[PDB]
Amino acid sequence: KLKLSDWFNPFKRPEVVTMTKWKAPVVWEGTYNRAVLDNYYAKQKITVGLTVFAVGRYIEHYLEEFLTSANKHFMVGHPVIFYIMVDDVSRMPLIELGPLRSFKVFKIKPEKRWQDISMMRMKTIGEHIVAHIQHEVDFLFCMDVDQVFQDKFGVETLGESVAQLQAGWYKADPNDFTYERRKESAAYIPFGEGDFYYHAAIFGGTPTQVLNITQECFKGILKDKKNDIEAQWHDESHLNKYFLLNKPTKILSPEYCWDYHIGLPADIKLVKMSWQTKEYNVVRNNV
Ligand SMILES: O=c1ccn([C@@H]2O[C@H](COP(=O)(O)OP(=O)(O)O)[C@@H](O)[C@H]2O)c(=O)[nH]1
Ligand SMILES: [Mn+2]
Repeated sequence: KLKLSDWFNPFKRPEVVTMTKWKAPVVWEGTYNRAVLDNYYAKQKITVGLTVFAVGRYIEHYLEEFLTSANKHFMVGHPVIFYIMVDDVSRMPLIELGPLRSFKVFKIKPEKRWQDISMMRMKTIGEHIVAHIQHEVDFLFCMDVDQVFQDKFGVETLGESVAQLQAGWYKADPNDFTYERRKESAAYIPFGEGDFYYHAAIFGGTPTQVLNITQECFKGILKDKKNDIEAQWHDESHLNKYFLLNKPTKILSPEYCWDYHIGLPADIKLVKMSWQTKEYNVVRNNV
């Protein structure tokens, strides 16, 4: 039985939020003892999964770099399985994987609107968790493909349910957050409520918890469709609603998904992952 004090030291980063009102640590560089955690999880022989979708030109623009960086930085020292979801397997970049890495690849149907491509991921992930992921890993992370690992993204990020603080709003007040504000939407979060603004580019936890996250989020996505409304930030709006109602047991600082367009302020000590520059004119086909 692992105890928070065994690996997490919030006093190492006193200038930032390291603990939520419901506890749950906010993992910042310097606060975690990866050595302790690696030993602990290794003795449990855990396996970590990672899902990533690449539909359309996202394949050529980002899949190879994402996979290459993940192979080098994601849960090094532990068995990892990459679940690649593409609409065209013939364009699948097959890179050489290193020790403790392996993958499988699935062909999925490409949604017409990029907004649905992004949102339908919630449905697909759920189907795969029930079909096989629940039997193959102990923890699973679901990520956007348009980003690249820059440094070790390890076991210090594992937990029941894990959320990512969005790089651009981590210092803002809830009323500034771009939550969906229309009551007609299932993702609606009224002003006066909210803890943080989570990035949908990264989320995870145990297969069971991620299954519930994706389910619920997808149900909200379907509900909105029946009410002829679409959340402002699509799956992200819904994810934030979910995490408001079901608090994550662990949150990652913006160091784990950083936007260099912001520059590199004092709080961001060591970047583990960074956003790829947006290229919508090429990778997206509809407004
Ligand atoms: O045409 C599309 C739209 C989205 N995606 C996937 O859905 C995620 C969400 O999209 P995007 O990264 O474009 O969202 P943004 O972070 O720029 O809001 C992407 O990382 C991809 O994994 C995709 O493969 N093809
Ligand atoms: Mn993205």
